[PDB]
Amino acid sequence: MMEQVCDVFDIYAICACCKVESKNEGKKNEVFNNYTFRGLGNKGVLPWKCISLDMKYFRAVTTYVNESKYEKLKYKRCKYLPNSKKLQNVVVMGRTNWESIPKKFKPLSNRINVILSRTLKKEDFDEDVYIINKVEDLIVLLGKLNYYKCFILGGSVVYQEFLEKKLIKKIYFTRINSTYECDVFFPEINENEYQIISVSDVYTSNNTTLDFIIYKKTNNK
Amino acid sequence: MMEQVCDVFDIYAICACCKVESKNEGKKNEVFNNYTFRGLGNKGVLPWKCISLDMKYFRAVTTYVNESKYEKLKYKRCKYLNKETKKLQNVVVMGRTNWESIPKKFKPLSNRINVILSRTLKKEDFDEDVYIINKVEDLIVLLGKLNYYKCFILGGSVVYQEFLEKKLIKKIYFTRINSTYECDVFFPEINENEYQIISVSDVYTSNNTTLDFIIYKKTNN
Amino acid sequence: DDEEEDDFVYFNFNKEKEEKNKNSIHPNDFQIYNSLKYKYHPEYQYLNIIYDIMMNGNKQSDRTGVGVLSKFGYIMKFDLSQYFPLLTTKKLFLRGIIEELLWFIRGETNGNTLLNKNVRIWEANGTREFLDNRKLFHREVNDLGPIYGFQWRHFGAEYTNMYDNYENKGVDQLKNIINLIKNDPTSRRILLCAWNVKDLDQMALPPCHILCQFYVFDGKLSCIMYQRSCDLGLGVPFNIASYSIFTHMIAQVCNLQPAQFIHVLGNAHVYNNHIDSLKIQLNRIPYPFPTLKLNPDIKNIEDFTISDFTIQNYVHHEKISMDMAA
Amino acid sequence: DDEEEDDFVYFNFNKEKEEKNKNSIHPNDFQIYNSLKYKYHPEYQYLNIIYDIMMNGNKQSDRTGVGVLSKFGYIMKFDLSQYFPLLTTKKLFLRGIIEELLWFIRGETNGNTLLNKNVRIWEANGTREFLDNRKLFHREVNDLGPIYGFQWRHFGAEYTNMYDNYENKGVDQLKNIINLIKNDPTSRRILLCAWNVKDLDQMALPPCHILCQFYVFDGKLSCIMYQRSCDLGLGVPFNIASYSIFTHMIAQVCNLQPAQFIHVLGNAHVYNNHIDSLKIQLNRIPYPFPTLKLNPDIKNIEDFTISDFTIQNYVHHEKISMDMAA
Ligand SMILES: NC(=O)C1=CN([C@@H]2O[C@H](COP(=O)(O)OP(=O)(O)OC[C@H]3O[C@@H](n4cnc5c(N)ncnc54)[C@H](OP(=O)(O)O)[C@@H]3O)[C@@H](O)[C@H]2O)C=CC1
Ligand SMILES: NC(=O)C1=CN([C@@H]2O[C@H](COP(=O)(O)OP(=O)(O)OC[C@H]3O[C@@H](n4cnc5c(N)ncnc54)[C@H](OP(=O)(O)O)[C@@H]3O)[C@@H](O)[C@H]2O)C=CC1
Ligand SMILES: CC1(C)N=C(N)N=C(N)N1OCCCOc1cc(Cl)c(Cl)cc1Cl
Ligand SMILES: CC1(C)N=C(N)N=C(N)N1OCCCOc1cc(Cl)c(Cl)cc1Cl
Ligand SMILES: O=c1ccn([C@H]2C[C@H](O)[C@@H](COP(=O)(O)O)O2)c(=O)[nH]1
Ligand SMILES: O=c1ccn([C@H]2C[C@H](O)[C@@H](COP(=O)(O)O)O2)c(=O)[nH]1
Repeated sequence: MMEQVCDVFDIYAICACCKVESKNEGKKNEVFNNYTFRGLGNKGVLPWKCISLDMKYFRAVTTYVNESKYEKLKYKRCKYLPNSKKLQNVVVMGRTNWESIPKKFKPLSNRINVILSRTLKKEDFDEDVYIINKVEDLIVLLGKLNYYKCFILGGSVVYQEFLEKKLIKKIYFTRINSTYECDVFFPEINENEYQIISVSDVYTSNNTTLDFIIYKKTNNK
Repeated sequence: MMEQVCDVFDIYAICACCKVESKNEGKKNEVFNNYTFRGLGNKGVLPWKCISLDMKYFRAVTTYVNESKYEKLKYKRCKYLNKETKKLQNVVVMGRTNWESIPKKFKPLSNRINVILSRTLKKEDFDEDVYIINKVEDLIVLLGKLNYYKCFILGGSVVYQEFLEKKLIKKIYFTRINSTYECDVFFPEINENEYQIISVSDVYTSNNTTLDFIIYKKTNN
Repeated sequence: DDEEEDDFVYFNFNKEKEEKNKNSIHPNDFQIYNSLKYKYHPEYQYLNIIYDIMMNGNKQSDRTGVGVLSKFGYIMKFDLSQYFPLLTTKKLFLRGIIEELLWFIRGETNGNTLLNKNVRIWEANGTREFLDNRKLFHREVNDLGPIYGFQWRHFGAEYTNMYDNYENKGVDQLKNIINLIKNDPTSRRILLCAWNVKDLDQMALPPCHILCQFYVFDGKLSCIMYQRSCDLGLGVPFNIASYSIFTHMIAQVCNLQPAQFIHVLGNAHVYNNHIDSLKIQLNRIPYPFPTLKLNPDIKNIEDFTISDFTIQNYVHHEKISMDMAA
Repeated sequence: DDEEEDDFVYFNFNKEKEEKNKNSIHPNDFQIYNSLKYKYHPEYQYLNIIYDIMMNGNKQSDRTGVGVLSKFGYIMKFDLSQYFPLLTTKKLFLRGIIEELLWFIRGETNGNTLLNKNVRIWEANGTREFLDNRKLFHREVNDLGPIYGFQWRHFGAEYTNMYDNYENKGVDQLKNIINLIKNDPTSRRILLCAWNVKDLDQMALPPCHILCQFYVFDGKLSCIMYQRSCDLGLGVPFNIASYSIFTHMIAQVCNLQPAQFIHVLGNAHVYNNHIDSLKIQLNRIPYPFPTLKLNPDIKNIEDFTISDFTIQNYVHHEKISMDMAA
């Protein structure tokens, strides 16, 4: 079992975290660390109104594919283990998160949408929009499909388990440099297991600055 | 349609040319062009005393090989020949006069497979580990039998002239020596329709003269 | 078409064999810094210069005796429309540099004005011993001479003492560049210069920020500041912030939006005693930058007060004392 | 590792489209220029800036009425130990700029001295009409005022007329920098400044080469020159040459070897009437650079004469008349 799933099925996580109100019960003078950016959502929605730049990024990363690199990945998956004229990525999201998305954007265009739910039923749905009972079934659905990469879009429960069961190869983390109130957060990334390998330029979008960083799984056991 | 010899066997020319000492016509308003650099030799040896930086570049280029890229060059040569599928080295070709101008201590050229063109001399006339060929067609036959990375034609003028005429040169690694010397042999005038400059290096000073390195590539015409 | 891949190797035939060790630097000294693949955050423009000097700098002595590693000529550019470039790999405070800037604008040369507000940036430069070393024996303590402020508002006026009245004396460069920016925006002569050759010896010390040049296009203002001597470890972080704040001030009073702050470094150096502290800093990963907000009510360069400035969302690593003896 | 390759693509998610590029440039206008794979010749630092301005410059009007395409802030570096950077993509002659440089060193402000050597660089700036336009009604024709030379040898002296004796008046910056380079080489205050704010209006025209700062290491001399306004098509080629020659002269009189000439450009512009000529020049491939030889017996900055300079092996493309109307 030294053939890791995430490296075979290239399972990635992409999120955006803001800063969270100190609850008014913090001490004297503040300290910062990567955990400072952990706010994920508030009452079923995103903590902030709308940050178009992060939207544009998320879309670009989840819908980008390089066909001249697929065969090599095909070659990798089968060995391990016409339909669609265009190759695509698989986006795994939880029901809550699925419900949060608006109407005109579902299912996410140019993407193979998947949903984790123990309650939903495949039928009143599109034959084109898969669904699964548990994380383990996903690996099976991936085994059948022809896809470039698989992106775990949240939410929190989703992130926690996928991180727990260690199915994440990289984390495309957006650091939103502003405070909002949240009720759901992102897990505290362990440094011994994930390390930042890339940091982008800094931008301003909808009255807040933000940057994009990338965490990569550490090969140290 | 089908392959050109210089592409299958990767045959390149490498040379160094200075400005030629013409001495009395109307030099304060002389005209310059690529042909300005064309001096190759004098009395059987180089026009200049010694320009170490060019010797260093020459050695670096003619001895460099990339083993990981060889497995592919091999496939290409075999296929072209319809044949099936020690330390790797480049092949260097030189005319008899050129070979004779090289000091004993440098022959045969280190880490390279040496090949000499001659009709007047035969293998019995050489004590060195060198291949003697009496026809250009024989180089191709030889290249078809050896395991080598790239093939560099080293001059002299008689040799440069026939390889360009037979169109067996894929690229020309040309050093422009920016100074004047007495010469008796010249590099052939390059046709701009057949070859175009694709790269020019930084400018340097070596042994009291400035010089640069340019690369001509065979064209799509 | 990897053809041209080997060509790239050829052009590098005369490269230096770094297998040769220089400036007594240990590989792992910059383990984390060198572990990142893409370092696009703007703070790396500052961090990469420090790394370059540490790895390739020239060992030299200097006026202070501490000695340094130095290089000559660099340029950094910060996009003020996207962030406020306050370094995040160490903690930085701004009250003091903002008061220094307001003091420059008032045209002052009295060091006591800063000391009474607990801003000690110029304290050492105004001591009896420091002035006597500069041979300014007849200069009162903290009377800095015709430095920045005096040149910005009275270039060319004869300096007497810090309490004299210089109203309308000399060239009011600050007033002039504001008028040029408002009325002749495409002028290529919009410069503010502190390097008055005639007055250098009367100054507690010759200026480091020689000049500021401005450029206006499509309602946006950019500024280039040329710094002749740059203490990378301690001075530069504050210099970037001061001039970025100044650019916002000028832009605002001229009804323009700030665009780029361009910093040109002349003698760029790392003091021998800051080396350990900088090795630590370079291995820290930048956080997104904060933003700077100015009270929009201020319409004239002379009306800004300390409460008119606000830095928001400043996320930073812990402070670092650059001094080995610190 | 090819995964970092997809990451590279993500970082470019917000990059500009193609038809967002701001100017009217036809694809084939730079066909040869864009055909080259590796453009490492140092002349490309110059050619690349012109290209950057043509493709991304800002259209703006200017004091001359011709209008330009401009950008703000660039830096070029030339290694004088390896070559003399005299542009080869067009023919340049240096007699006049060298006479100009000797005229500056002598501290002269008399335009007739240059006209008498048939050097017309300053002719237009000294006519009756030009001076009256600057409101210099009481200035004799060709009396340029306190320009470069005057500032280099007498900064701060009161200017009267071009024939006056200014011995021992003002600050002799030139002698001062030579002394600092010889006796305090690690000083970070070795600067020569021409921008005397108080004398600007008395000059036939304000200076473009604002200052020069020197750097000395291991017996080698480097020089940074800050140019506030740069005419890329006509002025810059000669400016690079002038300061490269000046660096060689200063180095020689101080028993040092020249190292780098670093050119900082503030408002860099390409005049609208030079666009056609530059499109042509950019498609020409540079030749290896010439070398500059100075008579070795000259040991003092003031002893050079025109015959002490020789440019050797200058290979170049045909002369170009930058002006569209020319
Ligand atoms: N900042 C960011 O980048 C993102 C923020 N968010 C925010 O977070 C919020 C949602 O967060 P959170 O409450 O954590 O929930 P999620 O949205 O992650 O997931 C909830 C759903 O996951 C399903 N689920 C959970 N575990 C499993 C499992 N093991 N197998 C199968 N299905 C499973 C549930 O199905 P059911 O109950 O039917 O059984 C449930 O409806 C929103 O406010 C959203 O806007 C969301 C994505 C990204
Ligand atoms: N500047 C530079 O980069 C270089 C300069 N040189 C200079 O050029 C000079 C040599 O020039 P050059 O006189 O033209 O001679 P070459 O070095 O080109 O030798 C030509 C001779 O080599 C043999 N030869 C050539 N073609 C063939 C063929 N097709 N079949 C069989 N034999 C062949 C013959 O040898 P034989 O008569 O025995 O039969 C012929 O006489 C020297 O001065 C040398 O220093 C040389 C290389 C590079
Ligand atoms: C947070 C967001 C986008 N950004 C990053 N980097 N990472 C994510 N996992 N993203 O969200 C995916 C799930 C929510 O998608 C949407 C939610 C809303 Cl509310 C709207 Cl309007 C449109 C969309 Cl597509
Ligand atoms: C000119 C030289 C080297 N440089 C380039 N770029 N291209 C060449 N084809 N070169 O010559 C190769 C054949 C001659 O080699 C030598 C000739 C002499 Cl005379 C001496 Cl002393 C030593 C040597 Cl190795
Ligand atoms: O705003 C400032 C003022 C000073 N310095 C540094 C540069 C030098 O290390 C020292 C001044 O010394 P000299 O360059 O004048 O010798 O202070 C800065 O970096 N920024
Ligand atoms: O040595 C020189 C002198 C002048 N100029 C150019 C720059 C401007 O195009 C014009 C001077 O005009 P103003 O910048 O002063 O407006 O001359 C140069 O490039 N180099």
